Amino acid sequence: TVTCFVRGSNKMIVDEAERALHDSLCVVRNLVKDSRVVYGGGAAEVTMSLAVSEEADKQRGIDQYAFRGFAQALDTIPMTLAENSGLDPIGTLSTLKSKQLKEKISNIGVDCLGYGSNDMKELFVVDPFIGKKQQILLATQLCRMILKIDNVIISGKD
Amino acid sequence: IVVLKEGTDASQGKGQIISNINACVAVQEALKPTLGPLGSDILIVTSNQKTTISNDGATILKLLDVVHPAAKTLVDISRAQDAEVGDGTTSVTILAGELMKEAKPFLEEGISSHLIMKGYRKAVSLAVEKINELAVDITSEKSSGRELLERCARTAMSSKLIHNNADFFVKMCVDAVLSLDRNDLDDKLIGIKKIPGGAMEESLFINGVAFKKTFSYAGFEQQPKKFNNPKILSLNVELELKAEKDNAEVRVEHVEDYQAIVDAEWQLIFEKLRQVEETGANIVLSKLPIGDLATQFFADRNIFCAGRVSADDMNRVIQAVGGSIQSTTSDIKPEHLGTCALFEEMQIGSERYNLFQGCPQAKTCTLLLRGGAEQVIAEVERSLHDAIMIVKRALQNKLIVAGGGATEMEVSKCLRDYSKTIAGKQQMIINAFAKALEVIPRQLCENAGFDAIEILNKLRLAHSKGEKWYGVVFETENIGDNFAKFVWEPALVKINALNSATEATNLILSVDETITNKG
Amino acid sequence: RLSKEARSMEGVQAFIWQEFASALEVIPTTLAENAGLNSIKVVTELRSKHENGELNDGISVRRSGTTNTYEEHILQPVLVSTSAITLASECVKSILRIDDIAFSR
Repeated sequence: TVTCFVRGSNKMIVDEAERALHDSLCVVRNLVKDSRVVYGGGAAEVTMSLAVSEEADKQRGIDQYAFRGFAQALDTIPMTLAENSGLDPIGTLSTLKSKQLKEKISNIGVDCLGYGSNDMKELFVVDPFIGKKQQILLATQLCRMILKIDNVIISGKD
Repeated sequence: IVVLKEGTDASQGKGQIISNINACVAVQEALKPTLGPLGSDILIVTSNQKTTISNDGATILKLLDVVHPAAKTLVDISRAQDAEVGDGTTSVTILAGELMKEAKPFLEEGISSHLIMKGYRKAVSLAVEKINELAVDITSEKSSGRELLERCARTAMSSKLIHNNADFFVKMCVDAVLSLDRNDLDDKLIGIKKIPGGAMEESLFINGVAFKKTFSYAGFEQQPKKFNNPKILSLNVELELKAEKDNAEVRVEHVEDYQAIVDAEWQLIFEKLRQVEETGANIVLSKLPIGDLATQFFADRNIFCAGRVSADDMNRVIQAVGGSIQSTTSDIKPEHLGTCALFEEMQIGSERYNLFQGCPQAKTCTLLLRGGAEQVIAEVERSLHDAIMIVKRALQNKLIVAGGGATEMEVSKCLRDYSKTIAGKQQMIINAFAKALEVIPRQLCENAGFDAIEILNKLRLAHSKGEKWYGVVFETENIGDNFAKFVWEPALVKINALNSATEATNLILSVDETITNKG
Repeated sequence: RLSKEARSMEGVQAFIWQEFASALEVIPTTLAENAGLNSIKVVTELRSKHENGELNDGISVRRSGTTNTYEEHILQPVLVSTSAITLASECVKSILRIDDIAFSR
């Protein structure tokens, strides 16, 4: 066992620095459990969208509308990051796409933290691959559970 | 000035029957998405503040608590469906309600409901006779003991998230039914414990009983968790040092008396605590917490103990090792003790789980399930419940009929021809009954996303061509034979469904007036 | 074809030029609806045949399904479709260019 000693100039400062360190401990736990890593900010949702959009035409069916909307739903995350960073969500998203198409498929993310370029590699922004897989899984799982509910009956409090 | 009802609402006439029809449609409309293995699930919030989501019509109608009398009759007949059979509570209400919808235009034409109810009784009497003709006796015929149980469980597990791992899950599902006496099979005797975390294919089957290991008290790194033939002792009272509730008032003026009353509180507890060792039992189980003093004294003598065990799990321990629960530590008799073949505490799922294994006297078992999320495992458990009921009824009932739309069409097919010989109002009533039988295969296609217009019409074609076994394929959308696809239901389900649905329909159609007294 | 050509662009050129292609799908949708055919089903069948095959595959009300419209003698001259998108783009322009309506006598 170990004890992390945390201090701060105010209550909320102590709780913030304590939970921020705990968030880093959860990242280190995933990095040791799984050595496979990807650069997750703004990079993953675009690469996932570009691959599904190309394979949507080959499926030829109901899945074509489901895969096209799936790629557009993935684009919500990087556009949301661009809206929180003060950038054009439409302009930044396509800028990340053209850099990952005309040149090569790689991880190039949103400018939220800031740098001379949008590359997530030299910027050292990394997310666990097992963390990105469980994120896109449980999200799709509950989406099927919400659509699994065709009737809602709610009673009162007796 | 005078009033007849004294303010007690009573309404009659044909409008009261129409009000009973609208109630049957409201109950049917709620159960329509819940029909079929691929059917949608309903969200129900009880006044107890417990949110539940299930597709089983029994649990659905029990948690709704519909006060409407004509709608409550559909709930009471569904509980009878859960009693006589136990499966198909969703289809019995939908089919009974569809008889109310088809009888609605007859009420507007001026046709009495008694001739309508008499027409159904003659239609069901002919329907049950056709089911006996569709009943196929099969045991060893063109099937082995292993292939009969496996191939039927694969179909119930098909079109699910377990489809790829189904090969491993059928083995644990077949072994779970064979772990019990084939003369009496109870779904309550098969235990299922959900383990959060881990891979779905690594799930294990336990011959004995397991529980949550709720013991929260310190003293770890002792009390070895692996025993060969442990002596299991069921306990009631509380062995903790500092007790839970009561106390006493003792006034002493001396320092040696201060330590004496503390040792007195220890000696009174250690008395009954040492009597546990005098029994010589390795496992100590109690529905009440086992404190730090007790688990420490058990650690020196290498006795394992777990406190605050659920009462539902302790009852299965009695059914496992054949033990008995004793209240005190004094009078404990040797026959109340029990022993398993192996005992181990598993860390599976990043959580400690005690399990009994290899109990020859066990009338119950436990099947562990693993997966990436607790909600996914719950869907695996419910998809397993549907698979267990098919494997269970396969051994208990050797008379089967082809399901998944097969039998539903053949019953509706012949009654349309039988109505040609009968003339008068009974002809349109039997035709309405056969038309009311079309809602079952319809909703199966609508709940699974299939087109109800094309598939049903194509099903009415090939089935009319002289082959009676054509059902609806739930995997790849098309018409096909479910006898080859192995969608099977016993004949007692189809007979009791037509008997119970028409019975509840005949009770509602016979109600002219609803008198409700206030108070 | 235009949706694949929009993937090679950057910035704004990516987003809106996808919506223009989706607005072209209303013509085959209304043809399938007015003929009683399934909207989603027929469009996916034609989008299926246009990846391998070519323009010859389309909706035919005579066959009540998707078949070759060149062998069925259904022929639309190019100027009709050329003057269609052209006048449609000028109409939508003249609309969006109107930011207000004021009474002036």
